[PDB]
Amino acid sequence: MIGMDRRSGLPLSGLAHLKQSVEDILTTPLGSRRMRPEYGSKLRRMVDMPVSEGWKSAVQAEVARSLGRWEPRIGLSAVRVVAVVDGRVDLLLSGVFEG
Amino acid sequence: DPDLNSASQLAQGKVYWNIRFTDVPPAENPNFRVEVTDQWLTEVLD
Repeated sequence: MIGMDRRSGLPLSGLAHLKQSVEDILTTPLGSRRMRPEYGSKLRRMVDMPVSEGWKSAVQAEVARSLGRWEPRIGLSAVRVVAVVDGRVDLLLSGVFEG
Repeated sequence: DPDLNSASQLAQGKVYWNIRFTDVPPAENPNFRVEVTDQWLTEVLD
């Protein structure tokens, strides 16, 4: 599939089109799109929730949900919480490459 | 008492016993020291 780049308008198909779709999904909220209230992620609503073992069960679900809905060309490998520094939660998201 | 029970003290009838003990002191100041440690902050990883 051939799409356009977000900045600079360039037609890129494989590498950055798969990256500009996933990295947008993690920070786009629900209801921000016009007439599409189910596109986006609950990750903007996961801010200031307490970091529990049931919270990681939700983020690994919402990564698998919001990318499983609207990005079928990405196979998710692992969403591991690797560091809690100063309230900042480091979640490693290693994704496979297709095409 | 191995010291005060001498040969001459026992020859007068004096015989000594030591009863050392500790009483139970009333806990007039129970101190609590609360500390927010980040030691278990690395426990949220899985």
